[PDB]
Amino acid sequence: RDPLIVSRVVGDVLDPFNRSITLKVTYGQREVTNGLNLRPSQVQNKPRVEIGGEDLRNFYTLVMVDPDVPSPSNPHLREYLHWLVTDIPATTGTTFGNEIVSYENPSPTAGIHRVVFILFRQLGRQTVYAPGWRQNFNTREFAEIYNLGLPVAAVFYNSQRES
Repeated sequence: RDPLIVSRVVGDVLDPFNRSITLKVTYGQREVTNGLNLRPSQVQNKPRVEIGGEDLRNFYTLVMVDPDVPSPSNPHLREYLHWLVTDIPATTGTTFGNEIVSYENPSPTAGIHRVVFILFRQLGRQTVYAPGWRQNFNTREFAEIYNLGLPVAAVFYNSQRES
């Protein structure tokens, strides 16, 4: 009974997992904490992302998705892939990885959307293909294809139209 379960991030997006390494997502001066309400105008640019780790030789992949597109009550486009960064060296951040899908600012036009950052540990440096489009991305299926196992970290905020 914790925030990723209550919000159904673990459920809709992710399988059960044990958080193990640091994931810090910051937009300007605001740290993303689970369930924080952020305005579309605050998330216009990509946030700063720090990741943790133990073994320096490990690489990580970060996924940012929106499971509630176009709206939570009928999410037929889910998930919408907002950002994909691979080969992030242990204990660095997205600035140090390969950005294969650039950050697209989330701008919901119906209901409350969950915006989710998920971090996986790779088995090594690997080549990941980009999806041909951003909608109907599947994080679970993605993880299975690229041997990413279970997430090592995840965090999410809530976004909704200001108007």
